[PDB]
Amino acid sequence: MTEYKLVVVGAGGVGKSALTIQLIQNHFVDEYDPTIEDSYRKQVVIDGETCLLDILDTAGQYSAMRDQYMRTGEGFLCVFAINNTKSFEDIHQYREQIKRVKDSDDVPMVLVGNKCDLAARTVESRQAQDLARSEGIPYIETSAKTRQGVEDAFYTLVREIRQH
Ligand SMILES: Nc1nc2c(ncn2[C@@H]2O[C@H](COP(=O)(O)OP(=O)(O)NP(=O)(O)O)[C@@H](O)[C@H]2O)c(=O)[nH]1
Ligand SMILES: [Mg+2]
Ligand SMILES: [Mg+2]
Repeated sequence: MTEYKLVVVGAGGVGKSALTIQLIQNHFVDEYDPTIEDSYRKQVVIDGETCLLDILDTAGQYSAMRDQYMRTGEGFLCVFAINNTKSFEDIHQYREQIKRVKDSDDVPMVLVGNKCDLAARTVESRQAQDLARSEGIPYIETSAKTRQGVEDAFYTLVREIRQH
């Protein structure tokens, strides 16, 4: 079957793992558990097509160790947290590193604003929007906790790969 090589990147603690675990294991981790590098492979049906999601869950903490997984990566979830301004700034750097490593500014990518269940927001949707719009990528807000937007985000990425 068709495989889609997805890579989840972003600053430490933004909820990259929680997002992936919600998608694959239908629950919210709700705990401290930093990632080194984890891989999930799940057979799904998206828009009637059987496919294998091969998802790489990466470290927000291993910078030269990033090139290799960006090289093979097919599409990228670029995650920040809407209560964490710094993480939104960092996500600029992730995108630039992906573009550089892959020698392309045409790599399938979704900008993800996670933790949208939290009231104490510090990153307005509008600024994330403008940034996404500027870069030619979709913007989707998620809550790994309530599952809001989680399938939207991952499936949109898959469709962005099919549309490439
Ligand atoms: N309220 C809320 N908390 C979330 C959400 N996603 C993750 N968290 C919480 O935020 C923390 C970080 O989650 P985690 O998934 O480990 O982040 P990460 O980006 O994978 N971290 P790392 O880069 O170190 O692997 C945990 O306490 C987790 O339960 C979310 O959507 N909402
Ligand atoms: Mg993690
Ligand atoms: Mg559930």
